Amino acid sequence: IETVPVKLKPGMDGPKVKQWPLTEEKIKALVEICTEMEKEGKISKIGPENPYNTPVFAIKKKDSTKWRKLVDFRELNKRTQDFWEVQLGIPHPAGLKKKKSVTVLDVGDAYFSVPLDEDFRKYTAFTIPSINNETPGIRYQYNVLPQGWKGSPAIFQSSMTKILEPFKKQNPDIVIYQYMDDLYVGSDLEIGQHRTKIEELRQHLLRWGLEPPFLWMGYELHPDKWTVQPIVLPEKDSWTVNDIQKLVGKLNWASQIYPGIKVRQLSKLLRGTKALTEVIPLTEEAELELAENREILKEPVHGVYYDPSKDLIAEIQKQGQGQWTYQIYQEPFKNLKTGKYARMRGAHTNDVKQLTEAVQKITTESIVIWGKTPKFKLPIQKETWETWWTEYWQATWIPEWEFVNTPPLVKLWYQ
Amino acid sequence: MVPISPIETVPVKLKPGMDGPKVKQWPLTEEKIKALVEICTEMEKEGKISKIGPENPYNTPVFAIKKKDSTKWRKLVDFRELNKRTQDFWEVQLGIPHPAGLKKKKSVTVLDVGDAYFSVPLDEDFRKYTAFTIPSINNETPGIRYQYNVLPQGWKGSPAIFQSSMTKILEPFAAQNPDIVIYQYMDDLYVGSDLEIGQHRTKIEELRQHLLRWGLTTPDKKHQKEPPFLWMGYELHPDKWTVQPIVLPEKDSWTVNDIQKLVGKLNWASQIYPGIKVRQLSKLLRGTKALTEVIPLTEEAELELAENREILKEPVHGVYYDPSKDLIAEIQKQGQGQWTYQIYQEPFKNLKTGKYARMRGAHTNDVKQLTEAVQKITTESIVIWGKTPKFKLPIQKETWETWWTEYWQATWIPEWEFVNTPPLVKLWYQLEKEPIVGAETFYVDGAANRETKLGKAGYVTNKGRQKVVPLTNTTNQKTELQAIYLALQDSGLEVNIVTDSQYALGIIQAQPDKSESELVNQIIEQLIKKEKVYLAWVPAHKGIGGNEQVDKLVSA
Ligand SMILES: Cc1cc(/C=C/C#N)cc(C)c1Nc1ccnc(Nc2ccc(C#N)cc2)n1
Ligand SMILES: CNc1ccc(C(F)(F)F)cc1N
Ligand SMILES: [Mg+2]
Repeated sequence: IETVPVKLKPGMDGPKVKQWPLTEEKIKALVEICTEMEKEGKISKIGPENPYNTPVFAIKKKDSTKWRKLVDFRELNKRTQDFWEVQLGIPHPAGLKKKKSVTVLDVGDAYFSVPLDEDFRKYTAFTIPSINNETPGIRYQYNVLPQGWKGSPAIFQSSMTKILEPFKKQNPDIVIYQYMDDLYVGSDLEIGQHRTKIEELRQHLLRWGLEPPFLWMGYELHPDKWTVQPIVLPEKDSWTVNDIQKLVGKLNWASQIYPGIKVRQLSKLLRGTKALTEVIPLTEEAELELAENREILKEPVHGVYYDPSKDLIAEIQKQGQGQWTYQIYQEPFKNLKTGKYARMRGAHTNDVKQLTEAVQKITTESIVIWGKTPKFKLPIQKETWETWWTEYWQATWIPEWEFVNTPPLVKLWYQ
Repeated sequence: MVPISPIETVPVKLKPGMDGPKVKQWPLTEEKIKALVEICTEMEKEGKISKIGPENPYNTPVFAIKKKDSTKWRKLVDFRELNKRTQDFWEVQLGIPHPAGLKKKKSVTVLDVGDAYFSVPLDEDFRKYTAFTIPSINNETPGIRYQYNVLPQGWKGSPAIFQSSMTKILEPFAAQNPDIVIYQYMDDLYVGSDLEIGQHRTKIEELRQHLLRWGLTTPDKKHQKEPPFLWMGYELHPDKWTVQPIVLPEKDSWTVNDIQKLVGKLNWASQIYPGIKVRQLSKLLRGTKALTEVIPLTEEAELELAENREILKEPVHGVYYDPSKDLIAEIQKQGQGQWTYQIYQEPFKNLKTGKYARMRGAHTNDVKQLTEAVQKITTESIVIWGKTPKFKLPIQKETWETWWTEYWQATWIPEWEFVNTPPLVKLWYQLEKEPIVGAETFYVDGAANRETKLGKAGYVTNKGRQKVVPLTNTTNQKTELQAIYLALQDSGLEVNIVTDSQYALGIIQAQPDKSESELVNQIIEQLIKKEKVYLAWVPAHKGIGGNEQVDKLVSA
């Protein structure tokens, strides 16, 4: 009810980010949403003395008919002071990634019950544009904690811990983790029991709330089953020259990750200038070297550790036929997680929708495992991505990304 | 008298850490002083400025400028210094409407709101910073000191605060009259509708009544300005629009500056005149910036110009937007990285046109450029109409499918249909996914000496075919490409090629059909003539036969 003082980082002005073009459908949805938010006192109209801006758009959550406003606070989040006042860190729960079910709840509507520091509100300014700029954009700022701002879970944390005390005491084996607008609730129970406990948890927030438009939803994960991608080599009875060349290439790449990898004996098989499709018998010095490499590749990579002070980096490769491979790391060749997708939802003829859904799944895994989002290296032209990703976004957070313009040769090795 | 609603003032601040201006007043002739005193006395009577005491330490210089061909002086308060120190504001006019997004209107009336401007008060706490001084006659008395009570012309915040104040006044009238559109430009309001003139004239009088709630008067002798409107370089008519006349000059010789102005005119024209081209004319300004330097026009640029003169021979107009109908965008390839497009709803009635130019880059191909043009038109269309047009594109559906399923990047173009109008965009070559049985295998390599720039490129094959070529003034990268070229030149229609060049694979896996490198262009020319090409990569210096042999031959 009383505002926590909030400041930007020293020598840092507010965000002045351009509003990108919005479709008629999204504008109409935002006008209706913001008209109601204004009546409810969550936002207020602002004047021209406020030069700041943060982009806004609208999404449709996974399995929903109703538009949700999404503010892209990435710039404001970078410029907002860090929050270690009341605490010296909220250690990420390492057990969340080990539960048989994790449900993700949109609890952002709760933030709207806490007022925002009067001196900070100006920095949350945003604009609803008009088609063809025919009327002045509608300008508003927040009077309460906004969804998507990094300070909102921080300021609301005290309130959240007390709302959840009865449920935690009564269910002590449940892991509850909050990231931005999401609540992650992991358990080891039968999914039928799980869904009940989840609905139990909703009632605590509806009870305290006295309505949340998207609190009833549930994104169901199962991190216990998340797969990885170790380096595997082919098992063949007939090796062509081309097969052996591909094998020596892959092993040369792997030797940057695993020290003891050797190719000397396999290269020797390709002694001469042979047709690519000619079959080469493995001599046994080569079969041994290959078995030795196979055994090396069954062990973990050496010297791989997570440093919470360093960015996570996520790389993605398009493998074709709806399949995507990815790696998360902080140092080159020290992968913290690798993976592969194929089941990309309703996008069999749309590369960019598939990539956007892969980005969201990888970010979700990263939040669960380390409690922060990775910086993506995306195999797409900037202009193609920027034109379309907002059409397929269903998450309430947004990661950072850069673009890969040169084809990586390593795509072949993750296939 | 009738109470009027006050216009809420906008709170204004100087930038952090800054103080108001303290600028010395220039000496003025006795004649100018007398004119400024008379001018300011009138302004003071009208409430625009007020005399201040000597406490105020701020100052901005004032000048007297003779209105040409007249004995009437006019005052200029030079706020350049206060503007440097005044906060930034939200500027709404950054994006101006494009005529092609406007809707056809039966009537459009103009209303002068120049008097309302000086009804917007200036924030009381900011007025002190606007102080200025009329010098005294012979400098024998204190100068007369004034400050502003209203938005000063020339002050940084006046456009934004005036626009925002008028918008707030107009909002309830627009919201409760959804059968009209209101627009603010300079000191005029433009009001359009589809109503019969009678009802339209009523709305206008109701708008005047609404404005009088704030004491804002509008001249009853209605505005002289009437359709067509000259606005932001366009001509607006009730049911069509165009650009203001585009006249390309006749010239015996052209300077850098003339070519810059010519291209600017062609660019402006290209939004409704289809097919405008500026590539060859723009090439002439490459790198140079000798504004007065003359450049001979290439034969290519003379043809481009002549082609443009013909396009501009007679007037062309666009129609306005009908939201009840689909938007269609059609694109044509023009050559040399140039693309042109038309957006329409009914056949042969364009809303607008435009062009797109290939981005600067080492290697490119038509499919990538078409894709980029589509994204540009998509984004422009969202801005102007709030939705994506349906596309008509010169590429077969099967060509697109082959492209995007095999391209290493994610890529997408929205709903589109093939339009069979040459030049068609096509795939010029596709590499094999598997080694070719029965095709000769060429192991290629090249190397160069970093200091002498001498090198070698060559190949050895499984049939014992071999070639090594000595090269001068070359690099490791060039020799690696030269080796692949030699293998293409000397092989049959089907060929397997083995290289260790990550550089060459990076280029070829990008699937260019045109390059700045003449060597890449030669490789492309050879690829186009083949039936099947499999390109295989191996790591260098690993004892891989064939590769090892030719590496020795070329590194010698
Ligand atoms: C942007 C704009 C500039 C001017 C005027 C600018 C100036 N000078 C006048 C108006 C009314 C508007 N606003 C809108 C909004 C929607 N449709 C239209 N259509 C429209 C506008 C003018 C004419 C005409 N003649 C015909 C149709 N105008
Ligand atoms: C920036 N000018 C402006 C202000 C207010 C309106 C309104 F009619 F929507 F109220 C239209 C315009 N063009
Ligand atoms: Mg070599």
